[PDB]
Amino acid sequence: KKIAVLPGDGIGPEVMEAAIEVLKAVAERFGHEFEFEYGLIGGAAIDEAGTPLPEETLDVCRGSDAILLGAVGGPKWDQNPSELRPEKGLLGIRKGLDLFANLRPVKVYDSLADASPLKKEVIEGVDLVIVRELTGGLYFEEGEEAAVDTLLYTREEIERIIRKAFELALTRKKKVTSVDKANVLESSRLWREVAEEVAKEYPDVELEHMLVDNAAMQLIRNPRQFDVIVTENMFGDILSDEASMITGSLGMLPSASLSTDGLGLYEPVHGSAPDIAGKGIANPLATILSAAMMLRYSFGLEEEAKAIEKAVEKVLAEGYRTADIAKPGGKYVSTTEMTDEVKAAVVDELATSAI
Amino acid sequence: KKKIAVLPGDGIGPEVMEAAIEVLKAVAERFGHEFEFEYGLIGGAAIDEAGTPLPEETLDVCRGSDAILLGAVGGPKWDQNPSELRPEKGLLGIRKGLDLFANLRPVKVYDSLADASPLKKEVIEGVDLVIVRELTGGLYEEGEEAAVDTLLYTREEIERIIRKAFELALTRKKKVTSVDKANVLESSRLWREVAEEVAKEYPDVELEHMLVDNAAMQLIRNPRQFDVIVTENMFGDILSDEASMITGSLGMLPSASLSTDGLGLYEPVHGSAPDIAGKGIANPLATILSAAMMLRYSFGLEEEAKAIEKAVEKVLAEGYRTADIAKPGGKYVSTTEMTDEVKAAVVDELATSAIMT
Repeated sequence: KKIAVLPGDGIGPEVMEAAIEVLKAVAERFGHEFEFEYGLIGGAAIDEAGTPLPEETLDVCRGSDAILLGAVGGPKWDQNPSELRPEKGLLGIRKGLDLFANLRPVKVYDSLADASPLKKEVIEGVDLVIVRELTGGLYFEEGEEAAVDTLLYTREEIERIIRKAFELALTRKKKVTSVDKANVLESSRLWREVAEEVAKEYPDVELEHMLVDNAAMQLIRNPRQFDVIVTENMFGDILSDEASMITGSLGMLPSASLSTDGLGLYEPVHGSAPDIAGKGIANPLATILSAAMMLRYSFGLEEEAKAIEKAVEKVLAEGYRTADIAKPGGKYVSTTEMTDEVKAAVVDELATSAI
Repeated sequence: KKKIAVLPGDGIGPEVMEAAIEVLKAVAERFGHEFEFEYGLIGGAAIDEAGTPLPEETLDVCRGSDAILLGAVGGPKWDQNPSELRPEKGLLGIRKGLDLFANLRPVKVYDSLADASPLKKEVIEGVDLVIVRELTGGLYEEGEEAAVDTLLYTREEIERIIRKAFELALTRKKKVTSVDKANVLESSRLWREVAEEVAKEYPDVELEHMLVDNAAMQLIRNPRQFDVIVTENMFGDILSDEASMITGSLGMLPSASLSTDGLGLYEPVHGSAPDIAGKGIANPLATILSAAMMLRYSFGLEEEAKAIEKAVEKVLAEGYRTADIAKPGGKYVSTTEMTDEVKAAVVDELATSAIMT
């Protein structure tokens, strides 16, 4: 099984090395090994060569069973962008790879039910996933006296995504919140109809319709009501970023993006935090937890996945924190500390231990 | 002698309306002036009592007035049998009707209630912010194979909305957060351009640009940062609704909407709440606080506004709470026991001596 690793820049290279370290450990214990191929992306791909996303690399992803991405973006490329070169990169990966589904899981750790800006009374039990359409809806001269944007969805597109939403619900709490603005948007009338059409092929799953703005109130008022939420390209952008606050440190969260044909790209939701890069103290868990995702959805290796979720779970229950999830004043570990500890947790949950 | 269009509607609309009305009726007496109140049918009560969800007759009356107060619309009766041609949403029929462009949803948390919200007290205690929302532009056959929505913005629409935003920031904390998607949206590339260009006209107001996805985060991680938020139709709808939670309950929240010429419609953000209609448990403060902004914006009467606002602030500081702002097991009051208590706080705040003076 061949894997596409792309650290990028900032702490990208750091949290990537961290992820791969945890990864390697689990596979050597489990029988199989992996071939790793390395590629530039964004700032590193703008420097050492031409485009934010080189052809030279795009194909290495294409010839590989999964992709691990770190981060991109920086000050260096904030002034002197050209608005065609600064970071993403990512779009280009998305469109270049026919990735249609975005999967952002949010399960709050008991360990951590006090990190959020929200009250522990509300965040304690939440474990939900936002499933986001990536191909349709919006997107894909100073002085103009007017501007236009076209929101275009196809019935294929919607159907393709809502199905993933039900597939996932089946492995979870068998409930799908479908979020549309169907009291105003042509595309949303379509969405909700596509929705009820599929509801029928999974009679054992609850489908509810939620208006996009309600959704936003309920994500802070009562995220425990949610299992799976499926939504259109823009909304998903907004709701992901909102739901992300439920847990508090973007440093926890992982994301997967999946292709029409089942190719995967896995990455941490957190940006590049370029200040902190080089001082070995970025929280490696998200990228780590991401490789767990990869394990699950790219290769069906469920146990090798649970192995990490189970590990990470404990290390935090021990009360290990990195900078970001540390209480104020609380003691915190470095990246390799965190890393090495997560390793330790897996070996100990893979034992003999008679006597 | 200044005319007011009054639009109760359904659910608890009339309930809360009648509340807000009394408070208003009082202040005027204490203050000399008096108000004429023409009553109108709207929503379900217009579908029932005369055919159309928004009779032209009423529309005409809103036109011949100086300000509009609306309660709420919606209910099971027309949740089924909608037609999507009359589901008690002539609320839009009013937006376009009198060319409302500016929606204002203020959010300032009473310390009484820093623990009434889903968000931690630490985070929500300072906040006092307005989301200003563009109402005219932007967004807006089973079996079909595809769908399209056009998002249309004209430079005028935007100039106008970014203006009332700065105009407001001046009377507040001189900050404006312009919220767009300038990295993917065409309408937003234009949006920014207009705000940069208007900001030059106000060098004593801070301009910041913020992407919407961020904004959604920032509203819950650090809502204190915000003074004025100005944004587009859809974004503004989502962000409004997200930030509503920061106070906690909707029963606490007023909204105004303005026209080009400056006609005003003040309504509570909270919905029909059909389940508790007639049962005098509804929180009338929002609707009241709305009639307050009405005094401010539609009639320049700043003291009469401050009169209501602080009167309300008191009744909270005291310990009064209705069903929705009560922590559980704590005691709450009825609509009228809420209304009356507020009426009292206007008279004693119109006390004018300190064993002295």
